[PDB]
Amino acid sequence: GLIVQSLLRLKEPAVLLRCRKDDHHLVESVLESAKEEYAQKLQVHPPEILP
Amino acid sequence: LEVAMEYRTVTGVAGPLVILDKVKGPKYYEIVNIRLGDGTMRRGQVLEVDGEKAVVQVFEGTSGIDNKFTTVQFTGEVLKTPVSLDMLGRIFNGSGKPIDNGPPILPEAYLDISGSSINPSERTYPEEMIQTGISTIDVMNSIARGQKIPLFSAAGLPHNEIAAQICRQAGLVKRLEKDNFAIVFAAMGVNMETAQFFKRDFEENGSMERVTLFLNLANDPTIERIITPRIALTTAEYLAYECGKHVLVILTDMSSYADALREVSAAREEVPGRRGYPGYMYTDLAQIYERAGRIEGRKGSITQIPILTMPNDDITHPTPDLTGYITEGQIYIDRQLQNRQIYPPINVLPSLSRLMKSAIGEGMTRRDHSDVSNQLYANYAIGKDVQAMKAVVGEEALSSEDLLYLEFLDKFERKFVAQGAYDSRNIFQSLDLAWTLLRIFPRELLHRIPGKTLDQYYSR
Amino acid sequence: EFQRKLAESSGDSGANVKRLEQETEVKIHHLNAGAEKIQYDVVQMLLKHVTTVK
Amino acid sequence: YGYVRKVSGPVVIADGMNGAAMYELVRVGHDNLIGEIIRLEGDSATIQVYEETAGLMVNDPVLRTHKPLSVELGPGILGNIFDGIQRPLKTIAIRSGDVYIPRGVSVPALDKDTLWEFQPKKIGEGDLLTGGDLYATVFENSLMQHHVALPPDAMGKVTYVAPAGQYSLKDTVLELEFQGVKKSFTMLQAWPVRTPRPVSSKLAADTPLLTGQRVLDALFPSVLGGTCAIPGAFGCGKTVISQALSKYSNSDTVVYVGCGERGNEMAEVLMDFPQLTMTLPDGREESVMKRTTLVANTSNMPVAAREASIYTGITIAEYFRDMGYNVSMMADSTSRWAEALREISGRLAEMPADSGYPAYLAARLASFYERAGKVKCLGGPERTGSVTIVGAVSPPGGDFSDPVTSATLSIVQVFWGLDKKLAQRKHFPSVNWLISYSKYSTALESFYEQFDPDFINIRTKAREVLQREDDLNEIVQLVGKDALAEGDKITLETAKLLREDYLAQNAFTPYDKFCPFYKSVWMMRNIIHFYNLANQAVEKGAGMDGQKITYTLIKHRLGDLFYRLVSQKFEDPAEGEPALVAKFKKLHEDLTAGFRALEDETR
Repeated sequence: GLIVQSLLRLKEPAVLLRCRKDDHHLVESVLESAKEEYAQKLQVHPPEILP
Repeated sequence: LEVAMEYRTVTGVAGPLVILDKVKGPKYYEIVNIRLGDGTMRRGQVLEVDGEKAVVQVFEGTSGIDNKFTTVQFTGEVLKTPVSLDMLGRIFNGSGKPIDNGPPILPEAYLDISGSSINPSERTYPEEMIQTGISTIDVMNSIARGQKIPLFSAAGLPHNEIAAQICRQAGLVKRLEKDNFAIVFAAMGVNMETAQFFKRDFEENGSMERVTLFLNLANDPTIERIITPRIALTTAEYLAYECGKHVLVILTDMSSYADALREVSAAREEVPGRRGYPGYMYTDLAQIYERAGRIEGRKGSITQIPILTMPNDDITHPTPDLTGYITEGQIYIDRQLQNRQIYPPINVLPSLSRLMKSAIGEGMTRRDHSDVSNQLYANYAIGKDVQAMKAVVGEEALSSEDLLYLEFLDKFERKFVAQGAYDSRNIFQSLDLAWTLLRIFPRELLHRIPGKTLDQYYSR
Repeated sequence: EFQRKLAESSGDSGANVKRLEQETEVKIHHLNAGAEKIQYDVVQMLLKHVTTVK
Repeated sequence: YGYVRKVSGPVVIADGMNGAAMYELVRVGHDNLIGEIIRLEGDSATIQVYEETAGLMVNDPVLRTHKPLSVELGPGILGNIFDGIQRPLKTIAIRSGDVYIPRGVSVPALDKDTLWEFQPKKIGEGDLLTGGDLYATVFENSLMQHHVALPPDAMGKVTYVAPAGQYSLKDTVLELEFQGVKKSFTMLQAWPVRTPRPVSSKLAADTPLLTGQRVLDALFPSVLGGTCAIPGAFGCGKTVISQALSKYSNSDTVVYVGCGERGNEMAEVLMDFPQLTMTLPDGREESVMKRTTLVANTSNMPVAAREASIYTGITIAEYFRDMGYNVSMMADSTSRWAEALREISGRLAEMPADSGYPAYLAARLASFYERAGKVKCLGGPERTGSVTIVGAVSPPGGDFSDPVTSATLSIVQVFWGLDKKLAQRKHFPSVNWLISYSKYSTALESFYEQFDPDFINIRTKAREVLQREDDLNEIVQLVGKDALAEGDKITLETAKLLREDYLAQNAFTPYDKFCPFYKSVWMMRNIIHFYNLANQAVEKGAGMDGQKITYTLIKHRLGDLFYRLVSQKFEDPAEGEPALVAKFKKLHEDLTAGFRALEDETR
């Protein structure tokens, strides 16, 4: 939810991403699932975020 | 549920303004926080916003700002203020940071400063009366609940000392006629010595429970001086209408507030208004004053007593003339009386209150109050004329009545005008003193005094 | 007479100090009792913490 | 690092800054003219030259010093002459034999090589120390004990303290340990010219300045560590009042920071600093150069230096107040300083608010004038100093509604308004007793009470007499003196007596050079007592006589007392306070005998 919200608010083609070193793997699992959610949320081409 | 976006696109630093480059949908007066590269935290207010570019005026100056290493966090809140009942008895900085070595206030509610104006239908005429303590104002130009009276003064006149005296000696007349009273004291651009004077006066006041003291120093940022009247009037509005308390607001040296408005207008790069001061000063001072009134719905009311310094020792200056046009009273501080060393330098002859009749009544104040006010005013004018006559003719040609007027003026200046800085007189006591002054005239001589009222009191 | 009045005033000041201490103790007791509501206020915050969605 | 893009007088644009700090000092060109940033626009920056700018070139290198403007604080600043850029002028003239000041000269503010003795204050190893702790003292000269102190942003444990000895400035003497780091220290410390030195607490002033001039000391008193305002007129004031502060003031040190002024006057006064010693110490004659420091920037100096010099002076004053010494800052500037602000605003293309003055003039003046007060210092032991500010404004001839004047009178508590008419009247003190005012009156109540309780009432009576004279001057000009009564006659006599004996102080004579408070209070008491006795005499008016007849009689019968009231000025203060007090008490007793025998004779 947090990623999706941040992507919606920031609303730019390419971004970076910083998170805690631990849980990065499940962050990776969240990643792309969110990107798809963002692309579906508004009629835009899915962003480059490959963070 | 919304989190701030910390921009780091500082592009261009000019004077007291810092400009951001790419800000996604800024608000106009969204308050904004700036972290220096060294880590110092300085606040600021967002000014005019263009398309994705926002210009920011910051407090505490612009020193230390770097284009690459300064980050700008956008709060997105338009300068809310915490206000609550317990705010009383504490001293606050220009922005509102508690300087009384006390805990930060726990907010009853967050309020927008520059609150929306009262529906004029809800306004009611001024009523009742309030004891300024100083007998001259209490009698000559009285002030009733709901009446906005400024106090014109000049640099070097003890305007601030008189304001502190009013703060100490303020109280409802209705107590004598038979705790809802409150004072929001906002001081704008006061000097360090006067700041210490106010702080000590509050420390040994003995009336802290009913007084809150907004304080904005000269060293404080100019925008803080601008916002100090706003937060002061907001707190007063809460404590008066939302809390049902009569409220007396004192604003000191609003010339500083006008100067700060001039500064911010120049910062906008807008053309200066007529006579140097900004054109919008009329609207600004109207918004500052018009918040004073009596609401029909709420028992509480607001009285506004700005202490406006008159530049060049005259009211011809744009700000004194403008505030006189807006407001409905003019009490004056005579330079000669201070030069003649009368601690209240009140200029009784220039002093006037438009709603004097409403303040004076039978239920509130005594019936003879207005009569003795008029009689003393006329007799004082006659005494000044007779003093001129004594000067020009050598005082031998004067009749007995002329000597009576002369001695009346002398006793008036000796006793009624001069008041102890800590001496407090109830309005009944002030009327008694004026009557004691009046006994020296014969009964027939008091032409202004109505019949059956003269014999009521002249008997003594 | 002034010395008698001053002794009375000192006694009154001491009694006022004691009454203020008692009132402060009562207020502290009320604040401590407020911890019961504070415990639920914490989870209320946590609820409004996670209301962030989408 | 960076290169110039645009040169227009003091304004010099330098593209290629990218990351640069607001007000960071940057050196420009081969000559390395030191300048500060005033306006960022992106990669570009705006730099005031602080020097002559003719002869720059596009693509000339610009280097960042990364540090804001700072003045080297340490032993050896007293009795030295500095430009606004903190340059020892005498050192420049000696090292380079040329009489001129070379363009872009880089000389340290204080000579590192010069030796100075040391004296630690029983400091022990391992002791915790804090900023502003007076750990040691140094005698820069006789009657001047420079107590070196820890920097405000410095604290730790004393691993090493130097033994007392002769040390150069570059030498380290104190080592501190804190948070597992070791910080060495030399005597010289750097402090930004803005951002006033930290203060533990600000205190309400208690003691007057007690200047040599009579009107300044009695009618318009000024407390220690308090603001002042003079219109900076010539002939007196900036020459007279300044001399009184320089040698006759009770302040331990004077920081004279004149800027934007006549060059010849400062040439003369600099020629006067080594001379004009004052024997303030009981056993030694304190040469004023020991207790003064001149920040001199003449009119030919660059415009930015006019802004910088004031802050350098106030920084030096704050430094001295940190040690507890009471120091006075006289500033002949703030008249031309507003002009400098106007110039820099005009070049920067800012929109002026009133009469061409940039709006923040008021804010900057408020900051500078509020940088002074009686302050309890930091660290141990507990000590207290003060800084007194005396800043000039536009000459009295012009309107007092000028924006600089209006801004000053808003914050300043004491205005010693000089009168052009008085100056033309050759009345040397030239202080107007109507426009001038001292808001500090209420504070000095305890001081006056403990000194002389009757002084307050006699001062009020003198003020009332002066006000009455000024008021009825118009009447007597119009109507004429014929209608004047006996009370008016004695009032005018007392007013003339004040204007001649009291408010007038030549200061070019030993009896008038300095007027101690004890002599001033006695003269005022005598004048007021004579006025009271005349009032009582004319009020009695009995025995088929009196009133104006009594006034004429006492004018002729008691003419000797009236004449020697004038000579009371000529009584030499050097004869000693007990003798002068005895003489004045005898004069008062004789005055009481007067109007008493005249009372007995009943006219």
